[PDB]
Amino acid sequence: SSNDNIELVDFQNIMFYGDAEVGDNQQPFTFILDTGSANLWVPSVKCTTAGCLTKHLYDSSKSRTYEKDGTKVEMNYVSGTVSGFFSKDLVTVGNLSLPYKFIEVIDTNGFEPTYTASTFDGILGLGWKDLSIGSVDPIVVELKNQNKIENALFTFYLPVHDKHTGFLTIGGIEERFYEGPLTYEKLNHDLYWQITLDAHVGNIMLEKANCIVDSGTSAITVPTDFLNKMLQNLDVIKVFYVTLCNNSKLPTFEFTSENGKYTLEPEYYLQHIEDVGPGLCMLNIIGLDFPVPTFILGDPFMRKYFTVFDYDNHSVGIALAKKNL
Ligand SMILES: CC(C)C[C@H](NC(=O)[C@H](C)NC(=O)C[C@H](O)[C@H](COCc1ccc(Br)cc1)NC(=O)[C@@H](NC(=O)c1ccccn1)C(C)C)C(N)=O
Repeated sequence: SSNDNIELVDFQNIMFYGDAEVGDNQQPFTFILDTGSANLWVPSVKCTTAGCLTKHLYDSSKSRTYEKDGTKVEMNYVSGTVSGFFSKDLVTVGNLSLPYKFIEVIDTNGFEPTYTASTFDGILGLGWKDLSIGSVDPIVVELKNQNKIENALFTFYLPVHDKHTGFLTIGGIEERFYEGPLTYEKLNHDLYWQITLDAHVGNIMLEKANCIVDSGTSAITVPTDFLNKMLQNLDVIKVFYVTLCNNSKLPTFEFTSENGKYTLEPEYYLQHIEDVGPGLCMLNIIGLDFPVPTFILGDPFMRKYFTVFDYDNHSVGIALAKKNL
């Protein structure tokens, strides 16, 4: 390989994780790798909440490269919050490292119960600068500016449960991860990796929809009216929504563009829950409303489609992911 590759591990076809290190002594952490975010945080030894107790806890006194900051910070996500302070230290992703500004989280109460139930320690954001808190240049943009990579781009080939591992790749595109053509879609905003596409489910449409490609999200989210229209006379029961996995009325998402066509079928957006019951699926689709009608294409989408996030060309590339390497 001529690129930096970091292996991704699956967690029951819902979420995936990847490891990176912080500190010149390479203390290991498990991260959500999140193109929907623009900050890096790890839980600190100074964390006082209960969630932190089983986590890998970052200790700045072990790194000669640590550089104090201390500015207080709260990190807000759609479905939780963590707080702490800024610090700077060597951050290492695959085999590339750089001095980088990140957050030492000391309070995780705003992430519970998910945090304690899950195996990740922190989050490693991979969005654009203006999405970040504390005005911090993206890791991959810095690598480029520091001449540690030649191309400011990264790709996601997601893992599938009991089939194969995945790869986050920084610095170039590897044909081995995908099949059929690679189509590029220009960002509508240098913020999230968000592009404009026409959405169609049944006889429902949203032209010029804002679509966030978000690796740190374990569902597809749609605007709530759009969801309600999708649910009409569909044989699903509002408990989050449960359906028979073979429910023949379950529609296919279509997203079209100037020069690309992408689909998402029920087999990708159904979160099998066959331990609640035999032939039983969760709709892995959530209603969520932003100022402008938005779709978040999360893990279900990125599990089907290989993706490229190119900062130099301000665009996202999309292709069918190879079913097996
Ligand atoms: C709330 C906004 C007004 C604030 C906004 N902030 C952001 O836009 C931040 C930077 N990014 C995001 O919130 C999107 C991220 O991709 C985020 C990543 O978080 C994952 C996450 C969240 C909560 C727990 Br617990 C564990 C893991 N995904 C999510 O929060 C998704 N949740 C989930 O995927 C999820 C998965 C598992 C458990 C709980 N939630 C969500 C989109 C549906 C802003 N303007 O600064």
